[PDB]
Amino acid sequence: ATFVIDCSKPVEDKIMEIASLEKFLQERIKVGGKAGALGDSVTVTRDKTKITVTSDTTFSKRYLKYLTKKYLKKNNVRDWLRVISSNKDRNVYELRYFN
Amino acid sequence: KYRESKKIDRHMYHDMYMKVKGNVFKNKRVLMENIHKTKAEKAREKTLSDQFEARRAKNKASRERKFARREERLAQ
Amino acid sequence: TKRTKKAGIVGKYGTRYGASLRKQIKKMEVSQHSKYFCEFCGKYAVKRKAVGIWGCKDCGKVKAGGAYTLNTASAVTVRSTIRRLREQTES
RNA sequence: GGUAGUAGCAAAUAUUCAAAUGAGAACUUUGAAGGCCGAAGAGGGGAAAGGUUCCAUGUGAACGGCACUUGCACAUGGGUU
RNA sequence: GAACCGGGACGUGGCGGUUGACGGCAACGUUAGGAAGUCCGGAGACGUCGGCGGGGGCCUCGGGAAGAGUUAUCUUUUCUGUUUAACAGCCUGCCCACCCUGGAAACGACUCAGUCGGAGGUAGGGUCCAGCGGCUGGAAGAGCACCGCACGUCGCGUGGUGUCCGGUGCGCCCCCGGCGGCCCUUGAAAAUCCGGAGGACCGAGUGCCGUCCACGCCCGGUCGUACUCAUAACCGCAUCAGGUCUCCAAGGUGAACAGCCUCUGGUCGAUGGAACAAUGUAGGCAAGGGAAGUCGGCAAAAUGGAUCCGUAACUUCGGGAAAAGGAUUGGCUCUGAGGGCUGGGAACA
Ligand SMILES: [K+]
Ligand SMILES: [K+]
Ligand SMILES: [K+]
Ligand SMILES: [K+]
Ligand SMILES: [K+]
Ligand SMILES: [K+]
Ligand SMILES: [K+]
Ligand SMILES: [K+]
Ligand SMILES: [K+]
Ligand SMILES: [Mg+2]
Ligand SMILES: [Mg+2]
Ligand SMILES: [Mg+2]
Ligand SMILES: [Mg+2]
Ligand SMILES: [Mg+2]
Ligand SMILES: [Mg+2]
Ligand SMILES: [Mg+2]
Ligand SMILES: [Mg+2]
Ligand SMILES: [Zn+2]
Repeated sequence: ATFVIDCSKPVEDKIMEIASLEKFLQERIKVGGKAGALGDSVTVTRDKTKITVTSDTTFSKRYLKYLTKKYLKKNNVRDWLRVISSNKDRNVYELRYFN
Repeated sequence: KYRESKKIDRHMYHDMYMKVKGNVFKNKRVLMENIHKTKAEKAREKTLSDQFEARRAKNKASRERKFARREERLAQ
Repeated sequence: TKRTKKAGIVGKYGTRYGASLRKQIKKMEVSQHSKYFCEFCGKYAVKRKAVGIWGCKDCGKVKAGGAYTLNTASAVTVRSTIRRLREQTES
């Protein structure tokens, strides 16, 4: 299971730090009921505008959405951005403004 | 299921059925234990009887052979 | 276990109506709810449907009998008398 | 007429804040909050009975046992395939 | 948009003529497959109570995805929705009922309870019956949820993604099946529909006689239909705390449509403001005594659920009985017992 978080728009808007989100996901993602135990089973990789999460075992997109929402609340940008599933790709999320 | 698998015969099945209706057995485990104990006791009794009859027959044959030998000695 | 010393079927009435009436109705209660031998099919499967009506569960024959018993005592006497009269007439 | 501006308005837990309209707002409408009915209901339909009370717009007087901008009231229209 | 019913008239195709079909040992099956006076059966068609079983809806648990709520801290967590009508075909075949083979005591089969069997069980193989069962067409094009572009005054505009996979039950509402209990109580009729007994009568050779078969064609009158159904739309002289038949019925606690709290839906409608005198109305408490009060223990208080122990006289033997009289009850962490499916001593995994 591979999932991608798209933050290209906020990155271009200079309101998001891809490295910060990658660190948050690495520290908070739970493997076998324990947080931060990514190791070989779960791998989180970042890019210029996209974050990719891969796990050998089955993974839930909803958990990634919940972690991203927690990060947004922590960084005090939840009131401006929301996590929305992309129309075409079924394994990717996007951060977008709502107004 | 036991009757279908031939672990028990129809007669023992009927007896156990009547006893179950009689509230003899509280649960699965006690019924299984009782069935196993009855089968083991029956097998032990059967094998003991067979051994006793076999040894009796062997002793009778030996006695007959000895009697024939003594009769031959007497005939001389 | 012996549930009732002597009441038996009339125990449903509890302590009502008096001992004598309960004892008197015990006979009817037992007889009308009992099974009776079926002469036609040789089975104990005759049950009362309504007062005076007795049907067999096995062969399906229905007989008109006593209110609370399959055969009243006077029925046998009537049959014997009729048989005697018929034999006299035929002879 | 006196009684007399007196007897009374007291069952069914409960209202509050801001705004809008209006000559006039404790009582109309919007939003927020705090409560109640708690599925054998203060919810959602029928039978009988009623007969337009249904819906829209407007409103002098009367009535809605205080009040009303309001309405099961009044006036004009519409509605039951 | 997609179906059905009743009636009418024909045309095409199909079906029968061994004049009135074929198949199965049988239960019976197949879209068709004669027939008039006369006669016969069934459905309509029926009480009440108890257990059990099946189906539909609801409730409930888990996973996948979509959106939302919380996020000082924790929460792969909390909430919402994740749909499939009539009707047509095929499949399936509950509990019963029925048919074929066979002939049973060492009797067996069997229900929660029963019950069944030489008047033919068990067993093996079949037929039929219900379905608010399954699949497909209807039908995703619809509905719902989510994500976008556009007019931005009047396009009821335009596009995409999903609508997925399982568990569970003395759970609740409805329907059905099959047993059992009760009666000195046995718990409607008719319209209408279906089936059957009989066979008078009836036709031809390349056309005739029939045909409850399929498709095609036409028509379907009259009246009611708004609204309330009630703490103001009915009656009670009223917008009266009274009276007036019935359908639906979520979560928690709990035995429980008890009481108490909550969700959907509804609603804050009972003229308002200030004070907190006496006397009242409704609701509590009260030291010591404990009915001395009073006609009278009126009123109030006391008791109360569940589990365990225990329970007298008398008695119509059924009861009395929850007699009387005693003990326990929270929270937290554990232990033991009570099951289903699959796989050839399987007493196992
Ligand atoms: K005004
Ligand atoms: K009826
Ligand atoms: K009955
Ligand atoms: K229908
Ligand atoms: K006929
Ligand atoms: K109507
Ligand atoms: K009505
Ligand atoms: K006294
Ligand atoms: K006195
Ligand atoms: Mg009810
Ligand atoms: Mg109105
Ligand atoms: Mg009863
Ligand atoms: Mg439940
Ligand atoms: Mg669609
Ligand atoms: Mg005939
Ligand atoms: Mg009048
Ligand atoms: Mg409970
Ligand atoms: Zn008989």
